[PDB]
Amino acid sequence: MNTVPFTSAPIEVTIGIDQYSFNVKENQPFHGIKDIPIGHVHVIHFQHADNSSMRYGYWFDCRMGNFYIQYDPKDGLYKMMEERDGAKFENIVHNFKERQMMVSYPKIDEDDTWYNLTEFVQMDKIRKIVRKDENQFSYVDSSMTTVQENELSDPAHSLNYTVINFKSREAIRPGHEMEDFLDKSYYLNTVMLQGIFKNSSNYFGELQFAFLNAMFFGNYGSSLQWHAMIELICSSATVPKHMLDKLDEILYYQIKTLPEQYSDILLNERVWNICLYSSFQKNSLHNTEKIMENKYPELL
Amino acid sequence: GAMNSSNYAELFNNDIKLFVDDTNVYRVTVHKTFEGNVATKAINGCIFTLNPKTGHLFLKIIHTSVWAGQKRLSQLAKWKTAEEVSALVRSLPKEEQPKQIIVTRKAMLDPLEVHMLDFPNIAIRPTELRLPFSAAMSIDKLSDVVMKATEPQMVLFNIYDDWLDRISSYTAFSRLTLLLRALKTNEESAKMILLSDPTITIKSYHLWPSFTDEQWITIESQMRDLILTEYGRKYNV
Ligand SMILES: Cc1cn[nH]c(=O)c1
Repeated sequence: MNTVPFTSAPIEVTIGIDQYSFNVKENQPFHGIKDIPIGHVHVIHFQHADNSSMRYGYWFDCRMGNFYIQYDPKDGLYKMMEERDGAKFENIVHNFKERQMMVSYPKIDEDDTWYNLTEFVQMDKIRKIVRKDENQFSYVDSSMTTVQENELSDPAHSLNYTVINFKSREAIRPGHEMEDFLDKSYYLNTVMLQGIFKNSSNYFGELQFAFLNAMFFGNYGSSLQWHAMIELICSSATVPKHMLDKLDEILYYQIKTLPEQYSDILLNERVWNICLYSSFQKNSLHNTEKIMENKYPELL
Repeated sequence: GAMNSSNYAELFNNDIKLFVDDTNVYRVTVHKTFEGNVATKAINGCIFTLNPKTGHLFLKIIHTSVWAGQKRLSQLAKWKTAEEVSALVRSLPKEEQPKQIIVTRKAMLDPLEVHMLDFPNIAIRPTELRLPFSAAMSIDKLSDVVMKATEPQMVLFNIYDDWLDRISSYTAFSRLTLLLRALKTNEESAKMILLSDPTITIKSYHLWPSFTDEQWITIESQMRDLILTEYGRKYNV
């Protein structure tokens, strides 16, 4: 069980860790989060009390280094940093653990939610979508744009998701215009899976990462990407059986975790109605269709 | 974006553009089978591709053999239309290729866009105008060439005959759409009007009769009266 210690909490802030969150008051003696489950990526995120503008946070994996948060009063945000002195980090964390200044990652033993939302998410892939190679952790916020959004404007601050465009030469073989537009199997299986992602696990990892950035930061371009990656599978007539069964599980837990009140801005009516009721895969997403119909019947 | 009454004069500027109408591509007659079910039999169709500035009509005849063994023909018809329009564009010299293509029906937007991916600088536009190009098959010489075709074929026409020698494109297009609207709302009456005087003939190399300026004013008035009348005969006014 690893730890993200905090130097201090000089400004009032709502702190998120994965799907949990807690409020910290201005200058409250808060010094971090302990008992973080090893083996998954995690995200630690922030929403300032005085400016709900800009949710932001850091994707990290405690196996990759010792990370701590310190507020920067010049740039005005909580920054993640890596401690290279491992003896200093141990002594600092222990000091804080003994003074009971840390909150405990509040995981219920039976609860597989985070695993199910991050099953295929790897830090190495995150760091290729979020390019800042001098750090082992990745910053994301509400306002960062995707490479595809910027094509339709700071390149260093972009989310480099795989570009998916159903009306592009990449998606449409010359001489197969109708076939490839109406059945995207070529584009899914040959161009994207075999060509770009190499395997379905990397595809699903990017899909899950895009969903989490949409949910935790309201990042609009991430939501676009999540929906595009779902629609490309649902609009393919030929999808491996194991991918369809896994997608149903992936989506079920995404829909299950979504705040009931954010479904008006996080879910795209056209995509979901097409996927569940018209597409080739309308009959292959039984768990997702059942939770969607019981939780969000208005959208449909 | 879309083409409407506000940007109407754009049709007659010097940017090459084409209207595409697919309403006569897939044509059928519905009939009963011996067992009392219903079946369709296809007849030859056509793509109606028109330069509104010059009158040049690119009439691509769609022979019934193109449907043989195919499913979802009304869907296929839109993609076949887009395949043929794209082939036409590719066949034209660069300086003759359109800058814009306006489809009369919005369901042609995605098929045409996809077939024209290679031409990113040709704009594919819909229109809010209700154009009467479905009535193209009420023009006897166009109907004749479509029904006689025994194989796929392209035939080239000028739908304005020689009108541009005397009138502008704007006026020629207005005349064409009045004639077609009339033929569409009451084909019998429209054709009665156009031929009633036997001294006025259709030249072998023309589609419409050889009316003088004054006789075209009379004809155009009679077509308006017809359209208004049908509008009353319809709604009772
Ligand atoms: C909280 C913390 C941890 N490690 N090194 C630091 O300087 C500060």
